[PDB]
Amino acid sequence: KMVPPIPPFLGANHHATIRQPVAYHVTHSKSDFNTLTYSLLGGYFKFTP
Amino acid sequence: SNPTTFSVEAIAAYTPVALIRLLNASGPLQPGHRVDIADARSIYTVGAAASAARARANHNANTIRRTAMFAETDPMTWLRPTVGLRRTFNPRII
Amino acid sequence: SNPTTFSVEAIAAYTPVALIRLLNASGPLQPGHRVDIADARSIYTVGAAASAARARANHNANTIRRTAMFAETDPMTWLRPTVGLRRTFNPRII
Amino acid sequence: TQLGLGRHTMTPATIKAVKDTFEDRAYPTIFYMLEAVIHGNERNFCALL
Repeated sequence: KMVPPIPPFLGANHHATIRQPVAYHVTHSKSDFNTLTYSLLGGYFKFTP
Repeated sequence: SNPTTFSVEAIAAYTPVALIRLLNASGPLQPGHRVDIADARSIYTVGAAASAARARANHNANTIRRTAMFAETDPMTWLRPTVGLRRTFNPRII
Repeated sequence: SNPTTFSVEAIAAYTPVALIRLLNASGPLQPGHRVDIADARSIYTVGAAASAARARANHNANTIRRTAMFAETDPMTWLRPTVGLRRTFNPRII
Repeated sequence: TQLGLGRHTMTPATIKAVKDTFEDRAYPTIFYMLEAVIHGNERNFCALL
């Protein structure tokens, strides 16, 4: 109930692409259903230089 | 059915009680006689439930046999998973 | 079909399995005997599918044969384009 | 009010219906009898669907 069970044969959190803060964003934001989708897309932008 | 013989209430009365839709209680009573009674009450309902379950008797040419309702063994389960009915249909078979 | 003799489950069992709408499985078993078993499972499945494809048998007097589905050759295609039926109609021929 | 900012709220239709059925005084006793007899058994409920 407090830790998301993701098995180590399917990639762990600190090595995967989508991590815990995006999940915490999607489960604890109550704004709308359109601006939530656009905010989630605003999440998915690389931080490469 | 004989000899006890009929429930007139009285006290005994006779535990089956194989009548259908009896308006015998009201009916006359009229009223019950001068006996102490304790059961009376229990043996009446035990007989009444039997005289509805046995009063079913027919209507089974209209069923549509009862089933497992939920999911349970069904002692094989190794080549066919089990699912029961939700009894929402009309059992009449015509 | 004969002589093998009839699937009594057991694990032999007999590979087709040429029955229709069987209330044989559930049904009594009750349960399976003292054997080794693993398969069973596959031999039952390939037999059951074949005993439904054969259990079609009729209903092809109601077809309305299957068609080209999608757009594909149709070994000329040099005097006529090819377009298949998207099956949303009711095939019954009556 | 402070706790319930973005959390789930009930539509006014079900609020009106539920308030009417707690404020109904002509509620039949058949419902009380059936609720007292089947008494929260899944086998008893699903046999009387």
